[PDB]
Amino acid sequence: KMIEDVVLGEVELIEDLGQYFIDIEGDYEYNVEFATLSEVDYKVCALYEVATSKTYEVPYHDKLEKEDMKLFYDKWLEKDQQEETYIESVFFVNREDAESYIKDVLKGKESLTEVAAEIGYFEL
Repeated sequence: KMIEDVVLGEVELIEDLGQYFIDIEGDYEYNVEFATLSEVDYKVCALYEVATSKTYEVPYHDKLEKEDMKLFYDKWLEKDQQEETYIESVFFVNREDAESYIKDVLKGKESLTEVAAEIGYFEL
């Protein structure tokens, strides 16, 4: 298996490299599963973190339409900032492996619109 045990160091800096959306559920209130890619600088080396989270009961209270997705994004972020949504992390020595993990294992997309389209809220 490809996963090993590591004991991490003292974090100097964390840089968010992007958010990737994995799933959208619901028809009135929405759940949004997502992953965050970060570069974590320790005293002596850096690792890439892929952190999976899930936000529940985003009170968007409207049918999803492609032209409205910034509205949906804002509502999601507003809900996500209110409560603890972190689930788990996998760390990577190199960034290409972390992005491959997001893309082909988690099936994360770079936007909510892409996920909503593949689920079937609308076509793209």
